[PDB]
Amino acid sequence: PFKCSMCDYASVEVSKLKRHIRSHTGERPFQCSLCSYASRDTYKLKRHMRTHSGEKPYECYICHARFTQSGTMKMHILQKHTENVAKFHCPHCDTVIARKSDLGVHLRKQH
DNA sequence: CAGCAGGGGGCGC
DNA sequence: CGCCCCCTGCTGG
Ligand SMILES: [Zn+2]
Ligand SMILES: [Zn+2]
Ligand SMILES: [Zn+2]
Ligand SMILES: [Zn+2]
Repeated sequence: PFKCSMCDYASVEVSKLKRHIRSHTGERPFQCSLCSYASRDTYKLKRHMRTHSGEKPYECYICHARFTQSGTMKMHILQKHTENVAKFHCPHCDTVIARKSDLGVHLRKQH
């Protein structure tokens, strides 16, 4: 396949090789028409443009909610509409938390 | 919890 | 190749 002479990243595609170079060169973006924000991937600039519009194409099929991202919509389904969900214990504490996002910020200021 | 973006991979065109 | 989605930290109410 293809290789990266910087971080030893491999990918079978040429476009995904240039996408990895955006993370090393820094800026290869376009610009935003309303806040001058600049994102490398063309898709992320499209979801940034979704911030300034009431476009929420992701709907919760249960409570008919609306979200700007599928993953954000996915979390709402996971923590608010499912009961028997596997929570996570702390490797150095005796508390139990739901999300890894909470686990990441927990170890930041607790450990 | 939600909102947000950064780093990928899947998959059709 | 190009569009969308995935999981991932991160932040504030
Ligand atoms: Zn690299
Ligand atoms: Zn903007
Ligand atoms: Zn819901
Ligand atoms: Zn802990």
